[PDB]
Amino acid sequence: AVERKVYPSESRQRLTSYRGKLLLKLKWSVNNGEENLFEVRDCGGLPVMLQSNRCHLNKMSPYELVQHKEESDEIGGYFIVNGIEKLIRMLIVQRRNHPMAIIRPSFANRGASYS
Amino acid sequence: KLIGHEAKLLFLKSFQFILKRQIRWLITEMRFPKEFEHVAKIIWLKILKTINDQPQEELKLQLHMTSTISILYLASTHLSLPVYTCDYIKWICTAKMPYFQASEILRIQLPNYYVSILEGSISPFNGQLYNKIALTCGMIHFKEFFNSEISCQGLLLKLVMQCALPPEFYFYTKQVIEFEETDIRNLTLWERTDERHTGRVSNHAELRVLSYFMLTINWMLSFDRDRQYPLKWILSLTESLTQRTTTSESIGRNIVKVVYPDKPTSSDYFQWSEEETLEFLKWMEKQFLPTQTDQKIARRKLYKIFPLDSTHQLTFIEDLQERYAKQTPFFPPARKEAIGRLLTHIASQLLVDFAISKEQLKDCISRIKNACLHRMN
Amino acid sequence: YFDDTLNKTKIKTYHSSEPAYIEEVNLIGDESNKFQELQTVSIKYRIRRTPQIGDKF
Amino acid sequence: MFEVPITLTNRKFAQRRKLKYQYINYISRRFDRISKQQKKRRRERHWRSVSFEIWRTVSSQNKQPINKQKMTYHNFKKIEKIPLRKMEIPLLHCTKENKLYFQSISRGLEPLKTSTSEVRNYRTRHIVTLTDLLHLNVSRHNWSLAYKIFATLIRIPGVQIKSLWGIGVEILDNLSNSSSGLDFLQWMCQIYSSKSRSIVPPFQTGSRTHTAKFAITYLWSSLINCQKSMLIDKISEWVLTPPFMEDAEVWFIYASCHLLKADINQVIKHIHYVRTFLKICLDKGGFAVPSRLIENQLKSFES
Amino acid sequence: LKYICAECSSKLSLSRTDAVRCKDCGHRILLKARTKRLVQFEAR
Amino acid sequence: VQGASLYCTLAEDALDLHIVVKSLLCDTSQYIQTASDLRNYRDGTEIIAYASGKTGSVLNIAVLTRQNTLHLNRHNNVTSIELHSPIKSIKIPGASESIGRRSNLVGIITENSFQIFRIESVHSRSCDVMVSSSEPLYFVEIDDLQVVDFQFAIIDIKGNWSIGRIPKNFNNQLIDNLHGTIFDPEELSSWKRIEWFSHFQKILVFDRSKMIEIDFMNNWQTEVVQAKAWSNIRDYKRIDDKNGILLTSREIIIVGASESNDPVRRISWKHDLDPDDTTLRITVQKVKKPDHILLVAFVYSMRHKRIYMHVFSHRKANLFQSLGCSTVLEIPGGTPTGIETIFELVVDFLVKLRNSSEVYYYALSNTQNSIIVDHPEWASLFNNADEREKESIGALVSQIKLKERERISRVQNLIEHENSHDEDKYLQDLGYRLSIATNELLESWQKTKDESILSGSLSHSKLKNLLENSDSFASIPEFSSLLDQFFQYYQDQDVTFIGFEKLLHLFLHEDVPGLDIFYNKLLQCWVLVSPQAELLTKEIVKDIIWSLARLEKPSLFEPIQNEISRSLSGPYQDIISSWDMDD
Amino acid sequence: KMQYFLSTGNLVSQSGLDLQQVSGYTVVAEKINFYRFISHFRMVHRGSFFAQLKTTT
Ligand SMILES: [Mg+2]
Ligand SMILES: [Zn+2]
Repeated sequence: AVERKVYPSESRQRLTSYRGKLLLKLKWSVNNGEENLFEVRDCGGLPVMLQSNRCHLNKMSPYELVQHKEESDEIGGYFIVNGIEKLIRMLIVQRRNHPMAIIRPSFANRGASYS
Repeated sequence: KLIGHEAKLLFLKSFQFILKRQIRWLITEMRFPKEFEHVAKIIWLKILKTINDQPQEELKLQLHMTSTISILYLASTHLSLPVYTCDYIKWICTAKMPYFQASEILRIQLPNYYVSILEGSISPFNGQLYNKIALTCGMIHFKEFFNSEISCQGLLLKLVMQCALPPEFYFYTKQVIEFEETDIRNLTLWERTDERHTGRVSNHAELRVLSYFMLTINWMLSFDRDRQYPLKWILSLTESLTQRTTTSESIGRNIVKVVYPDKPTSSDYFQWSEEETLEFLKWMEKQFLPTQTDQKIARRKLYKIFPLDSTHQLTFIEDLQERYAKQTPFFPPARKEAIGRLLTHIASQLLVDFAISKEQLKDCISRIKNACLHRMN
Repeated sequence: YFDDTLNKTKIKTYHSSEPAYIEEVNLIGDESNKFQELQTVSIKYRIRRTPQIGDKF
Repeated sequence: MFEVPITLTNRKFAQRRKLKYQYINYISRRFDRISKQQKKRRRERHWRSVSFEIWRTVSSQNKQPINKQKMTYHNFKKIEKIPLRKMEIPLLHCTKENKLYFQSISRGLEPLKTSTSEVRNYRTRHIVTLTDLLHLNVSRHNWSLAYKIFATLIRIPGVQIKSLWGIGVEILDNLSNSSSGLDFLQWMCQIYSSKSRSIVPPFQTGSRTHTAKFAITYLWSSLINCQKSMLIDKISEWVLTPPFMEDAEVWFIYASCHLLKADINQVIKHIHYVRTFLKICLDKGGFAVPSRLIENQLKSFES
Repeated sequence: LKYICAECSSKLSLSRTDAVRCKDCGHRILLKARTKRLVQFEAR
Repeated sequence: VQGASLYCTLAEDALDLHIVVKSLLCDTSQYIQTASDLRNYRDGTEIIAYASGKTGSVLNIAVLTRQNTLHLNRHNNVTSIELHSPIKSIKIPGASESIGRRSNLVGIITENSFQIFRIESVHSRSCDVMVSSSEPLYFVEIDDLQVVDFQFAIIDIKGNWSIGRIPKNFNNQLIDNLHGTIFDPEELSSWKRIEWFSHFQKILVFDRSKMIEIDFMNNWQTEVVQAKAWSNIRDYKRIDDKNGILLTSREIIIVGASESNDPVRRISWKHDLDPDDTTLRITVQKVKKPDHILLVAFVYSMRHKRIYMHVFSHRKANLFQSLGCSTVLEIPGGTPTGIETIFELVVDFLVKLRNSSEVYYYALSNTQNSIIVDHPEWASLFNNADEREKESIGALVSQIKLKERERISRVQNLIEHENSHDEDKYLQDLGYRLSIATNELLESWQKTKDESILSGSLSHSKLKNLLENSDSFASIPEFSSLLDQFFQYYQDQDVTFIGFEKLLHLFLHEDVPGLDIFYNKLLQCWVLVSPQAELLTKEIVKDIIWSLARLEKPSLFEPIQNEISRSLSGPYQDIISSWDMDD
Repeated sequence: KMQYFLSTGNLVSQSGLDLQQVSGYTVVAEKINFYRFISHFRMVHRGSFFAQLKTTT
């Protein structure tokens, strides 16, 4: 019975997750192309980031946000999962593609030969 | 606990209460006139006064359900309303008009002698209804007190439309009617007894009407020396009559076929189709809520283990129209066959519809057929 | 609520030692197309805090 | 023209049963003399024994040789002459049709009309048609309709459940929705295994001694719901649960659960386990493979 | 009219075993609504 | 299931059923012990020859006549001209047995009767079947005999049996020396049954109470494991292969048969079938295939023409399984007196129905890749006899036919005048002419008003004795308006009121608001079908509206008078019981 | 499966992903007040691995 939009306030009130359908176009190729089958697969409800290009609040004016029960200046950037607002927190990993010179005790313990 | 030996008073109260209940359903759901009710208080009043002009503590009353239907038909017939017995049979066998119970499952606990006096004799189906209406017509007298002329001509209409006969047969049969009777039709067949053995299979007016109707078709069609009625159109008539189609009516006649005493009509339920069975179970869950009579909740969950659970089919005059058209191509001794099979199918419908016997009907139309040959020869 | 297996009417009671007032009562209906009757409810309590001894400022 | 799933409309059939078994008593009584009431019917019917997996019968051997004619015309009418008048007494109390039935069955003629064929009450005749359409549709693979028939039927207040195999194979072939054949069966056993005659042959039964069909069929069919697998310790957990010791078939079910779980010293314990239950299944009326075959699978395991 | 639809706001009431859903929307989430009744307070 | 997961849940197979192929073959409450018709193939000559499929059919006035004649087979299975014989007894089963192929393809044929037991031989050549009467024995016993089995003539008479032998060809007759009995005083039903088992020279004897094996060339007797607690033995027939046994109980098809050289019971599980009918019988047909050997079980009745079929299979590990049930129907009134058999299934047989001398060949296939009424009760009512009772009927028919002509020509001009000023004058002087007569009858209702004994004022509901005034108009809507303004006119109270529309509801079965729409709907229906459907439909809506045209007793205030006054003469507490408005 | 990750917050792969710990990757965006909320999004740490290490550096 044709689809209707879901806004995050609903997710908050139902205490479930704010999610969109994730579709994969599967290529099933027999004998290197001789005969290949395609099928688009429903791979579940993928939690969506609020105020992103896959959220329904995207591009809404303050007035429209208020009409949709959101904060007037709702920032977004988080996910709603089982009613809880969860943020994947930022990690301070190393530095890409740069050869660091390391002196580390641990390196000496891979063997008596190791410096 | 329960009353002793003067539960006549309670008996007549569950009975009278059940009657007014049925009247409520027929003014309400059948759009009867409010006058009917007064006609019913008068008739039920006359026979109430006659059973309370009777002494004995031995009850000797029979207020079976046939008495309910008996005073309803009696009153309707005084009032000249075009309702006939088959309307009642249909109404009650389809659980619309509440009938087949004492104070249906929901009342009062009475002496089991009277619950038996209610539940017993329940069936109308061998002419018990005609016999009980004539019996009541003796119990209090039809003649001076009421006007016991049947609504004849509407029965003719009902009958032609019930077949697919062209409207000439209304006047045909109306004429044979006038020929033997000159249109005088009574209600009593009473000389209180059981005993009867000649003259009196055929004096319930209706049954004679059906007899004239059958006869008319047979004579009329077998002596159209004009050849007005084709050797074929009798077949096409038989087939448009035979084609089982799903209207409120035929579905009803199936529902009556289920509780008719004799085979074949139950083999007739055999030859029904998935939609007939489906609408049947529908009518079962609707009108067999009018049923009768720890572990209990264990059976509410136990039964609740398995689920209890642009308008398609057409109306009456729609079906009637369409078979009237199915024969609309209107404009040698084996045509007697067509006459016979048509007569026998028509008979079948009458037997289930008017709750009588094969043998009953043919006794009547035999007797009154000789009653026409005798006043013709 | 009424419990069928008990043929009795039972009662979820309030558990905090701190008294409160009822704010919102939400009826959380179910999807999978209607037919289902009420099974889930959210009750929001309001608790007064006139600032007490031991509160930090 | 099919069996009806309703208790048979009553009076005349019961008083005919009276006349029948009462006259039966008088004739067989005088017969043993010459060889020298619901309750009368009750004692009367009483004193009498009441390459593929064929539950074989008891064949012919150890049965006694012969008899040579007992009953000439004169001798039979000797036995018959008196009990027929004793019958003349209560025949005077029964109904004329019933009396005629007594006369005809006692001549040896068999009545034209079935109990159904002469039955008469609205509700019961309607239930007869309902149940009939159930059985017909189930024969016709019309599991949808048949299901509607079954639900509408069990709704009615008169029907206790013989109809369960109807719903077992019904929901089985249905696959459609509702908590399925297994759920129904284990429901049957959970409700009707605790204290909590006419109608009853073996395919519906009471739990004093063997309730057979439905139990063994949910048992095997559930082990086949493990054929879906390769659940087992569940099935043999509730085959472990009941005490109804005259089975052994659940011993072979048990040992089959251990052979299926045996497909490292754990697998050893499962193989010693099945080795045990095959003999404690030689306990009772034997289910036997050559069983050196069972052991040969167990040595393919011992690999 | 004890309840309110959470989506369309239509005021509506229920009964014994009734469709726990809005009779307009078909949304299955309903807010309770509340009725003349005595609650007593001390103005402190 | 049993073998599929004894090996280590649906079926073996998908779902297949029943179809027909029909042909004619030849033409001729308490019931008893009988079944009388056979067809089987043997050849007498055995100078290296073949078998001939023969029929032993039965001819009836009293059932005196036994008839034997040949069948030539084909895809079209017919006969060639008839050969005959009579007996003075009423005749019961024709039986022609055939021992299975341990040995030979067998000789000639036997019958059981009202007194007698006879056995015939036969020779045949060039489309004739000459038989010879191997001699009767009327009885030693004054006892009727239930069943014959078969060279060994075995008889059963109600509760005692005899093994016997037949003479060789000619003209010495049949003797016995080994005998017995299975008498049981407390089984009243007369049928017993003898058919033997394994060809071992050991027999089976039956009554509706039990099944007894008798090893009869030693001394041996056994009652096999059930008895008579919950069901009757209903029939038994040896499913043709020597070591094979097919038994109908009530609600069980039983496949007995040896799986040991000594005689058997099989409790290799079985199927069940659902009645109280005493009249059930059975027969099997046996089809051969590579992977199995399957048997079709026909259980039939004397009550309903339906046939009830189940199928089994013999994968000779002595493996037996069952698939699922199926049932077919059969035609008008009556029921089988004989059913006899001979990736898809073809199974073919003959049936003879209760009281119908016809013998019909039938064939049944798996898929599809390729009333004449003499109902003597009504015909006696329709054909009535004498010639003056033919021309009598015709005379009446002509009377009414010319009458109908009078109706047509009569009303025609009345149809010519519609909405005319003439029909207006007529509807006026009609309406209020009738009003004058109605007032008169209301005055003579005032004089008799104080009757208070009844509440039906005499001979009321009418046009009130002016009858020509009805017909002459012919415009339904202006007539409905006449009646609406007549009801309007007599609104002066104490007068009947009745609303037609709510009653036409009963006529057309939908809401009929107007007296007119009534006429419309009828007119559509009949304009499809008759000339002058407008004339008739108008004449019949006029006739209906008149037949109902109310004018009953003085209204609601008048009945309550007699209501209470009859509620008076009745004694006091029936009067206390009389109760309006219950709940 | 992604929902499970967001819901329970642990790293499940046969790969580490080149990271020194298996949990603590997500956290609730506590809305205790706004100041705390915004802080979450500007927070950075090294990971539970370097937290149990007993140096100050
Ligand atoms: Mg026994
Ligand atoms: Zn809404």
